[PDB]
Amino acid sequence: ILTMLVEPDAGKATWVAASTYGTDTTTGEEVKGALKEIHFSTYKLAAKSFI
Amino acid sequence: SSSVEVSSESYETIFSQRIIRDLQKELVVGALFEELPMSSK
Repeated sequence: ILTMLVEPDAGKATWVAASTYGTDTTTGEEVKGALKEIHFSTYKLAAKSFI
Repeated sequence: SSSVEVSSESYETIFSQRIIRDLQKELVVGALFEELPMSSK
């Protein structure tokens, strides 16, 4: 197998308000993502001939 | 609210002095023609 990592999709960054400004919420929502994987493997083709 | 620790009462807002017109009506008729510089009624 050959597994590669596919980067995860975009997640929005929150629009904080004015009350939030000056508080821990000012920093806004966390944007969090997990890499995903795609896997490649092999099959077989074979043939025989016989003189 | 611009209210963290210390405050200013709207002194800050940049009152600005730039003016503008909404692509206002083109005038096309008034000037097209020519004038007969008349002297009376």
